[PDB]
Amino acid sequence: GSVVIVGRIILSGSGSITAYSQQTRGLLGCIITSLTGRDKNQVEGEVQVVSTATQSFLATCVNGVCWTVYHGAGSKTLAGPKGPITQMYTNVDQDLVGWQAPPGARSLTPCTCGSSDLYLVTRHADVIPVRRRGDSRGSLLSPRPVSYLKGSSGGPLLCPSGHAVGIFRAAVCTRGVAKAVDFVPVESMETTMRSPVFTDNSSPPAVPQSFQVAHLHAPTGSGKSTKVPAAYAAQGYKVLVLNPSVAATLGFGAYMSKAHGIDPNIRTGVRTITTGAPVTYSTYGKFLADGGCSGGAYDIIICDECHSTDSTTILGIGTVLDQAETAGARLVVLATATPPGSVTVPHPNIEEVALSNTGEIPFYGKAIPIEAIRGGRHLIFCHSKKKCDELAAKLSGLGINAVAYYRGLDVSVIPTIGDVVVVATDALMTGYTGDFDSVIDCNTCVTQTVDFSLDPTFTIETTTVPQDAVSRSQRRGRTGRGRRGIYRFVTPGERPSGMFDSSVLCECYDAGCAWYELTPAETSVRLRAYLNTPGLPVCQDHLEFWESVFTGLTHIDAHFLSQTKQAGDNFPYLVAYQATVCARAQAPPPSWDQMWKCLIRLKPTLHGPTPLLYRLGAVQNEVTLTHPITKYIMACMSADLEVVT
Amino acid sequence: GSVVIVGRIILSGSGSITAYSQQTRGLLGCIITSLTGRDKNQVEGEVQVVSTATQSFLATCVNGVCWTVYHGAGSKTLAGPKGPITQMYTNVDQDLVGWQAPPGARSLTPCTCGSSDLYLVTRHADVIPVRRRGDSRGSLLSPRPVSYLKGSSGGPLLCPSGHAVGIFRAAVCTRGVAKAVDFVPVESMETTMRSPVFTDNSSPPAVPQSFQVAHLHAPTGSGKSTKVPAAYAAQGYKVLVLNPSVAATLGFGAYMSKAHGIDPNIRTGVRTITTGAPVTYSTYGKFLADGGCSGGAYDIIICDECHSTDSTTILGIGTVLDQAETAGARLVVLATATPPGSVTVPHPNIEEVALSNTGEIPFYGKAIPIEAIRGGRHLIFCHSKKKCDELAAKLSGLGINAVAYYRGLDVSVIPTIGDVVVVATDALMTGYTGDFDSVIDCNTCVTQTVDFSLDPTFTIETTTVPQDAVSRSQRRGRTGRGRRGIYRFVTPGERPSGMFDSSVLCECYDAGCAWYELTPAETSVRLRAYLNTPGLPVCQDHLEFWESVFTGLTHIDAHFLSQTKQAGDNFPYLVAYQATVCARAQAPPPSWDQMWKCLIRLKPTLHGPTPLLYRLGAVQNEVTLTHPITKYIMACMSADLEVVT
RNA sequence: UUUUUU
Ligand SMILES: Nc1ncnc2c1ncn2[C@@H]1O[C@H](COP(=O)(O)OP(=O)(O)O)[C@@H](O)[C@H]1O
Ligand code: BEF
Ligand SMILES: [Mg+2]
Ligand SMILES: [Zn+2]
Ligand SMILES: [Zn+2]
Repeated sequence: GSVVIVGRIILSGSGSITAYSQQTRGLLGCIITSLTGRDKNQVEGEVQVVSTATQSFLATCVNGVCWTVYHGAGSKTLAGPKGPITQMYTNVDQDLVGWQAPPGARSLTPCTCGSSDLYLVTRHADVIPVRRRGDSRGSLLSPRPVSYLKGSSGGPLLCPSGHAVGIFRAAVCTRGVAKAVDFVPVESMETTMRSPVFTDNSSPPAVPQSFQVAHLHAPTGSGKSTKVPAAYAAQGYKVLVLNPSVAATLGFGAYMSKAHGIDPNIRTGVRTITTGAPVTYSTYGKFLADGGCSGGAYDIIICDECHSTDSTTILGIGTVLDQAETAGARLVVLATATPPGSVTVPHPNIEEVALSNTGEIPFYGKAIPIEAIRGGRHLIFCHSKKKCDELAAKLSGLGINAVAYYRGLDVSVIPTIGDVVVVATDALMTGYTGDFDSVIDCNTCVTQTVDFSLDPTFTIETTTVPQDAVSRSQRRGRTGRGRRGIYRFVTPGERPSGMFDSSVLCECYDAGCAWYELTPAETSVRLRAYLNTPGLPVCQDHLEFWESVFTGLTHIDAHFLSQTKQAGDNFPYLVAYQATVCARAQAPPPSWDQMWKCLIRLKPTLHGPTPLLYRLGAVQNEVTLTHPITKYIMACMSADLEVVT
Repeated sequence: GSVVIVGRIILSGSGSITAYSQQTRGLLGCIITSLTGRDKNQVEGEVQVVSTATQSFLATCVNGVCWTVYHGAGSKTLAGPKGPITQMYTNVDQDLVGWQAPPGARSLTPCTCGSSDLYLVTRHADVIPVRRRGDSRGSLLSPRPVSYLKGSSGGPLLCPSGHAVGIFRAAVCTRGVAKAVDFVPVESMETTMRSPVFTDNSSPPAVPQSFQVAHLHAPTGSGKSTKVPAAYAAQGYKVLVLNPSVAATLGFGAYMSKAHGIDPNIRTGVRTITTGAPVTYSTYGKFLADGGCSGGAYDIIICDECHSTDSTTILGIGTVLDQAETAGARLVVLATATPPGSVTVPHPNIEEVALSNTGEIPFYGKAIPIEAIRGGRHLIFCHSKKKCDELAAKLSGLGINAVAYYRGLDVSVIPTIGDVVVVATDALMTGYTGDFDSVIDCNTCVTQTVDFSLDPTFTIETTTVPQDAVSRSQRRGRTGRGRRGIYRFVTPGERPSGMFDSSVLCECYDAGCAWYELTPAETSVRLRAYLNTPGLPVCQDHLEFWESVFTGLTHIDAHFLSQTKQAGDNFPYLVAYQATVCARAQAPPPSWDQMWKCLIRLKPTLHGPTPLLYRLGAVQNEVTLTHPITKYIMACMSADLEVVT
């Protein structure tokens, strides 16, 4: 899926700025060149209209480099003369990427005039007056529905003389009405050309004189969470180590005792073991449960797997980065083998073979030859538990030894030895360590996005989407470790890594409130520290908004919170709170799906419309918007919300 | 391009009904096949997954024919072995189309057990139990969000013994949750197959002995509006000719005397020329103002340009159909060059030439050579009346004699003789003969759609979209009327013809209340006559719903309504009604856009949040949802809304 | 941000 110039925006060269569009492709060579990656059309102008199979937006030439946004182009190559063109610059932290300017492409000159009267060119060749307010912010003179600004990410903010000031990346909205714009300044583009092409950090950082936050990018199985602590501790240092997976944390004492002769502390909600050693191993959950950091117990805190975008790890890291320095630590280390922007490379131990339609076993529109999985140990990733269950059952029906694994199931279901086909969701990763002769990958994930739907408030929706770079790589990575593997896939398609959704923030607050006695205010301090930190995965900054929502969720029914927590489903807080409001109102929940099971005893007692606070799934019952919490959350919706265009 | 088979759903041969999906084609194969209309892939199965360049849906083979929905496929060919296969059946009325099944495909057997326990097969191969409730309806046992049934159109509904009972076409919803499904019953396929493949309504209908509604289909500029009523008159009959356009209805006045030695009565708002001649011309608008049909006045009512789907035409045609027989008519003729299901075929008087990127005048991403309009008579369509102003001013600054026309301006602005470039909206799309050497066409237009967004009620949105087949053929047909002509265009395609949005039904009620003194109940009678008549454009049946809404909008401010009517913008009733509710609450309108100009003089005394009733544009002001009318409409949203998925 | 009753 290469990026393809499909047209251009003609700018005036003198006088008042005017623009008009010329379209050079009509889906013709578009979706086609989208693949070939060879663009036989000549590049004129300085503002390009670009498009992928799915998305269209803009790109701006400055200092002989074609620039656009990461959120829009990912790491995708640019189509041109000598086929696909690799990106020369890729800066997730700033939401900015750039290819080298193709034949005949002229650039704009960076604004030196320091003006505050700016103009935004959109993909409709509109020239929109913007009043600069910040270094990266400008107010609109005529507020517009956000929809008008869409497909315009990547377009230039010009000064009156027509010099590039920045590129458009996001709109600040009030109830979906764009009133300001966020942009990437040209100084960021300059800083990006001037950064060392390669920055090595494959090496355990020296313990700084004063407190440092440091990065550690090294491939899996390099001693990142084993050797590296065994060196630090060797130098008489106190090591805390935080990992996302209980299974992984536990399995450390036994290996550290082996290949490193230490008996470290292991902390989990399942098993605490205090051996009184310098090195400790704890999950993010457990670290959060223990209140975070405490009086100078550690000099080094490694955040293993710092790239995972689950609410638990995000919140854990944020607590570190905010506290470590005050807890008397000298070094914090953000460790990962797959930083943001990371891309899928071939791997030596792993042969990759696309599935076809020939096979005895239907699998996501393709098929799996039985000989490929009869005999051996194999791992098949499905996007849902129901799918795991269905395929495991079908395989058993064929006399193939097969088990389903997903959250709610105990690891024991997985045989550690002998022929097996394990059919699993991504939950495999947090609760099991072993590897397999091959991996078969459906290439899809289930994710959650927030929609600020105003009906009445917001909506959290679950959708099946193509996988991202982190997903392919960790799934493929369950084979070919210390031996030969095979990786079979349904699609070669991949997706940009490094970003997560606002709903994950929402999840962090929910968890702070449900599981850690964290105030929204406290959770903010910790997320703030995470967001303030370069190198990490990125999310729109909606802290104030989410903080404001959870703040007004007062006096929850403790019994309800207990039931939602135990049941273990998403948003136990928000689910329990909506349950509380309902019961107190003597009204029914949004529906009688299992999400609302904590209310089943009261079923005969509850009648009339639901006092709906927000949408966490299907709403079957009638609704009333008159509850004060509803109105409270409605008032929260009026805050500035930056959304990407 | 064509519709492409990109996969199939495989059904179980015995036992419980189960399904899985095979995907036979990626996206690249899809588009390439879509344009050559050449598909070599073996076709297997009774259920195909098909795709255009936009949507994807299903098609089911029955009795040797591969069937799907008109709302998905339009009248598109199906990519095949030798090349595109043209549809064999196109039944817009039943939302049903069919191609002769390619070799290899097999048919489902129709259900004759009359079982009322059914199973819907979705595009993701889920098998959803459904209880037959009517001939073409079934309730879902487990209601689901609409988005879940998306892309499942054309999929079969099967009885327990695996037969075909129908094909899915729409979801029947309550506040976004599908509780029932509408399908096209297998007996409509039989009925369709037992009427002929070719038909011709190209000759003027015989006056029948007893009352009849007939159709007249014949190419643009062939004599439908002139010769035909002249011939019927020449035979002793009294003819009423109803036309949507004021400019055409005025044209007929002077043209008919020299051309057919008839000087016809004329009725419009501006001119009510009476002659006593046996042919009366009238706009649908003046006809509605006059109160519709007057006893004994006419033998033949010609509803001219009945492809027109503006609200005045729908309501005027609906009025003829409900009234004509009782008023002593012998014959109602529905006349058009572009009936539902038709596509643009070559016109013997018209050469068609694609515009290119090369030329002096940028025109919608392409360009116009000034040499193509410098001499002669030319009509250029732009989507907006603003773009009309801009272009016509651009042209007038190049030595061209250009005039911009749209409604609001008088018909006199257009010179009848000598070189000219008229730059028009679709005020000049239909009916008009302005002796034009060439037509130049942006290929886009402006439409409104209703979204049932429950924030808090409904939303009417304006968007500019690619033109449909009626538009392309009608605009093009403004040239080459009695001679050779040139058609220049920006884009080659067209969307299917003969469908209109539910917002149009909303406009009819609005017009009924605003202009024609109709209660919402009276309006329903007329709209129902229209919806019950075969061969006319089709729409979702939201008649009960809209009527319920307008029935609750009482005690409007007659002053505001008088101003919104006079200003001539859309939804004068809805706008004035919202203005009424705001004024009485001393609250501001949703915004201060020109839509709300009737309230401008009151600005200094209006404060607080808008009691929002519905969304008719951007809402900038804070809103409150407590107003009784808002709740009345919210309760209206709870009725069954059939929506196509 | 396209028609018609003003
Ligand atoms: N006002 C007019 N001025 C000049 N020629 C006209 C006028 N009206 C009709 N004609 C001629 O009469 C023919 C029939 O026109 P019309 O009845 O409007 O065709 P249709 O109704 O099939 O589109 C046209 O081909 C055109 O040449
Ligand atoms: F078909 Be004609 F242009 F009315
Ligand atoms: Mg006509
Ligand atoms: Zn400048
Ligand atoms: Zn049957």
